[PDB]
Amino acid sequence: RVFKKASPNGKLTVYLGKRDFVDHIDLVDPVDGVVLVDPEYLKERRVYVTLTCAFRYGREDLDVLGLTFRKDLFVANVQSFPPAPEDKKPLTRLQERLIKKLGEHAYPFTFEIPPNLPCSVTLQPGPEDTGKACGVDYEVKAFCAENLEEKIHKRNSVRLVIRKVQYAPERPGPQPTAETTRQFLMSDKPLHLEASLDKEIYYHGEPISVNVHVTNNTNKTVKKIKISVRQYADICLFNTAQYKCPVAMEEADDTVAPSSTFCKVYTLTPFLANNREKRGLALDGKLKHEDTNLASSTLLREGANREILGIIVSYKVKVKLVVSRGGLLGDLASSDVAVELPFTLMHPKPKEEPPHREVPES
Amino acid sequence: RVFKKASPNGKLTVYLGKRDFVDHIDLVDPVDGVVLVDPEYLKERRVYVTLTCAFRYGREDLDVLGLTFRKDLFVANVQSFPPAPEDKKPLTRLQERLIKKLGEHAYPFTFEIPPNLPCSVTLQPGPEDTGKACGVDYEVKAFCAENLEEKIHKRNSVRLVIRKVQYAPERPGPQPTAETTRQFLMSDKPLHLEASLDKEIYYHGEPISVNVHVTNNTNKTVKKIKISVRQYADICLFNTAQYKCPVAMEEADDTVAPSSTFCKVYTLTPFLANNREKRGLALDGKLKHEDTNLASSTLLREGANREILGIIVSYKVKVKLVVSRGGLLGDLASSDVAVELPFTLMHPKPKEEPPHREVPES
Amino acid sequence: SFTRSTVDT
Amino acid sequence: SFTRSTVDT
Amino acid sequence: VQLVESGGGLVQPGGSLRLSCAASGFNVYSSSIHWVRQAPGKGLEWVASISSYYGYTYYADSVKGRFTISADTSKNTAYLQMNSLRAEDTAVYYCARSRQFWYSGLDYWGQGTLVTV
Amino acid sequence: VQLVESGGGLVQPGGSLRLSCAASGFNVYSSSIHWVRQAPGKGLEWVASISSYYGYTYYADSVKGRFTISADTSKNTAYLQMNSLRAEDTAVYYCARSRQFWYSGLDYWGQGTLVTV
Amino acid sequence: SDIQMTQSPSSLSASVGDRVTITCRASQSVSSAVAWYQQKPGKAPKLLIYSASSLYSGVPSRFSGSRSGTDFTLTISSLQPEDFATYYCQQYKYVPVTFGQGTKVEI
Amino acid sequence: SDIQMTQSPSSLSASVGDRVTITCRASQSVSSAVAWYQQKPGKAPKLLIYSASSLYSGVPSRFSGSRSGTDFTLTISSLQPEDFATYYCQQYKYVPVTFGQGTKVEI
Repeated sequence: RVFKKASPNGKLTVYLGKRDFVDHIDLVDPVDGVVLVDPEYLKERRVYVTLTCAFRYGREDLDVLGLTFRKDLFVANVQSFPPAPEDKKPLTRLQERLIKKLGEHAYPFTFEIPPNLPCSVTLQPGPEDTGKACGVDYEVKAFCAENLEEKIHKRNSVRLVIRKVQYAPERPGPQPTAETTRQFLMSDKPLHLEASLDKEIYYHGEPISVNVHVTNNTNKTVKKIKISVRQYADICLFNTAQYKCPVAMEEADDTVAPSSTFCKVYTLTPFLANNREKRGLALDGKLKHEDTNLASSTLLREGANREILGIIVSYKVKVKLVVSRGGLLGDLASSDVAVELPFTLMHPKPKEEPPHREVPES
Repeated sequence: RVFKKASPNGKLTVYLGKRDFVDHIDLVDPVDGVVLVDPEYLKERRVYVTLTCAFRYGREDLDVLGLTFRKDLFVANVQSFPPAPEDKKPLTRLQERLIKKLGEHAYPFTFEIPPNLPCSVTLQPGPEDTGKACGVDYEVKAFCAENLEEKIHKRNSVRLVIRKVQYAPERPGPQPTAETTRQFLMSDKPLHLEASLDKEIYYHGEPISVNVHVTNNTNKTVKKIKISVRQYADICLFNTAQYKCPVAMEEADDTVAPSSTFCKVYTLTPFLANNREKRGLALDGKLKHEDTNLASSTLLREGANREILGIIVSYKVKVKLVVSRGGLLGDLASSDVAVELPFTLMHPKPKEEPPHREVPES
Repeated sequence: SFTRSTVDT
Repeated sequence: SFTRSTVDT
Repeated sequence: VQLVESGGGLVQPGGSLRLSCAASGFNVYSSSIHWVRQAPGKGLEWVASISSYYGYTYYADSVKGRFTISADTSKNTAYLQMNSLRAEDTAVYYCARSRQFWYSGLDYWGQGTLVTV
Repeated sequence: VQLVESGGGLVQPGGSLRLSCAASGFNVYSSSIHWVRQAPGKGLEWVASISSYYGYTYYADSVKGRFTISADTSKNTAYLQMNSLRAEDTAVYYCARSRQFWYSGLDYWGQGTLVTV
Repeated sequence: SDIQMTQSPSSLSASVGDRVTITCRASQSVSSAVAWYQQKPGKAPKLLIYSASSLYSGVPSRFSGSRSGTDFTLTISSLQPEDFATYYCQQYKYVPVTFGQGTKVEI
Repeated sequence: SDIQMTQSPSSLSASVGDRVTITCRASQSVSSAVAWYQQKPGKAPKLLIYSASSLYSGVPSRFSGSRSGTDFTLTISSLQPEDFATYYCQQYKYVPVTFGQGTKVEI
């Protein structure tokens, strides 16, 4: 089965074989489709197709709601009705079947998304928002006009929202481990902390288990141990911005006495049910106002990282120890100890079909 | 006039010409004095003098009050009663006349404090504290014993607390200026902030005037402007510690509109009356439980900074702008802008006298 | 306005 | 126990 | 990986009952747990559902207001609270599980707990 | 640099008066401000003091409980609040200033205000 | 909206090795979101097909499903002696999730 | 504790160019913490000496102060015609700060 859409006039129609185009880091899946035309009612003499990755965001200074500004991250276009000699490409398996079914008045088009481009990520809108989805999204548009610069009339065009998604790697990396050794003023005996996760790659909804090991040789007791999962999102619209948002946490009232060790295993599970109120939280790209999970981690093209546009999402686990206060300095010094563990959160590769859209609808 | 002290037994006495020894950074004033002995009442065959810079601090794990742990920073000693042929040094102007007054049974002693040593700084004790003064202090001790390591008796020795202080340099440095340029995600127009003080050097009780200039071309308003004076103290007892304590602050409800400038002059004056509750605040070294002002800045020996022992005190002024929140990210990003200005807080060189201890006593 | 579905036979 | 003062004549 | 339920039994009409379904091998955040009942000799019928990742609960129109479903993630157990049991609420109840990402049918089922009213 | 005070005047015994001393050229944090009074034809007598850096106030034994001294930093002014003025509180009051770091006598004096009871 | 998944025949009889086709019809379009289950008397239903054409893991290859508009069909290439059970047809695109009335296959 | 600073003579007479010595005695030891003031009739007192021997800035060098135990002495080398004023002796080591009764120098 393939998807199709028609203009409000009904004289133009574009077909797509899928909506989610997988990104293999090295190369993205081609975007292919078939356009149905009617030459008798197309005295415009041209039909154009267009692919556009655009950052869309709602203004804060402007009082009017719904209105949003946009910036093009990548734009491509194609001739389809008059067969362009330069745009000759071999037809894909589905495209030639679509041609054979629809007949003479149906023409193909193909794009190739270049690597190092943002994946579809939607920032979570607050309860006061009513406009279109914010963040990075892709859109395929087909229209008819005597020229590129001619004013576009919605009546004579179509548009579909498509996504560029990534799935978990086939082989996990080394087990993430991290440790720190705080040394206090009172004595030359250090406070030692270690942590590690079971594995590098976690799936959405899978519980994250954190191992904590403490060796307290100092004279200060540990009051509390705090574990949290934080979502790091980097935005490169005009200038690099950085924000951190916690998505799950656990505070344990465990204490470590001087000259004693301590070991425990904590469990966490980031999920969206208890994060509904966090405006600006990054979520996986939406085609419409449906519900989607927390944004999956973005895989960078090894050591390229050429300040990728759009949004880059990553996760870490922070283990923090609350240390008692007093003595000479009291409340003035910073006595806490902390360490962070990075990890990856992603979907596994689906067997046959693209992700579905709220399978049982309300 | 000179100061003198006698042992509880009364057979030994040591004279000093002053209590505050100035440090000129390049070389410290010599510590000189005269010991009055009694050979018939002294069959010990020796009389010793000692100079000791010691870090004293009250333990936190130990529940016993008054008891403190002590560490030597620099220790020196001298033979005084049997005139040591190897310890011959020329007599100072005061020392020879003290010899002339006291007669045959009075012997001199002189020390030379090496450079790059801590200045007397006392950490502020809390209301629950009862022990001796904490921090770095100097002490001159004269005792009698057949050997260095023989057990010392409290009744057979004397001890005086002396200080090593520094005064303001003769000429001020360049006027401290600092600026920053924050660029926001929404637009390519920056939020610009500048600040500067009138002069580098300030005295104790002299008001500090801060000049603030803001050029806001962004789309976000500035909610508040916050100015504060913070005391930085570095302790290198075993390992380098670092704490920051605010000693004076001022919050102004000033706002800057987009595409508009702003300028104002704020005034601050650090003082101890409103900082009584801040435990651990660094104060000038005390001889007893008297009252003393905020710790004066320590002048480092140019580019040596070989992790000077004890406590190193420095001050800064922080100018902070509170920027409004909202839009795409809302409460997740850090929108505030800040800049810091360093300055020096010291006494001027006294005309003829050294400090006096709570001149009108209660 | 509605993205419909179809089969390529 | 008391640090007294004097003049050196 | 198994689903086991307990709590069903004979009860008077208008009373109340608790059905608990213990999940092993998978967690409630990664799965959506459903309750399906089958009247004696009749076909299957869906009664309730819950999705812990999104925090949503759904009920059949015939049992809205009477039943209430919750899942406690500390031990991976889902509870169905039945109140005001009518005479026609007798059936054999199965605990079922479907993948949260994404729904592909009820692959794992319970083993049947009976409610007699 | 100069000290000036105002507020003195005729009053009935048991009443109250306000003496304000305006300081210029130095700030109250770096100086300690004292009040010294001189009965007609008699010698000087100290009545009150205040040190804004340490936050201490001192009064003579003859005026304890009656007088109260405060200094407002915003305009470098020191106030002496006199209550229950007895018949012997008549004098010529001088505002005085001494260095906070450190006391070296009263180098700057006021012009003299008269309180007649 | 409620969708009636009319499933026919109500019951059929077939011999070993025969080819059996079961039809299930929806009152409204449900896309390809249809699942098939097999229940033996007294036991929990066992999933066979999802997405109306995708065979569930571990199910023998003789079970196949097809779609044609809103008419979904389950077909068994060669009916083995262990396949004489009851089959239920389910649509999972709209809440409430409605099952078919069920078909019984008997010797 | 309060300290009574007995200051004598209560009043003395001297001629221009004469050498005048003024004595101020404390009831207890006050170290060298003694100050001297000069007051002309109707005007504020002008500071002369602090620490009992240190000349205040701008004061003519003919003024000098000395200490001997608890007996503090103010001496004028050559009494200029403007010096005929009232002098007060102050101890500033203990609160309350007590001034001397004052001496008068007249033609």
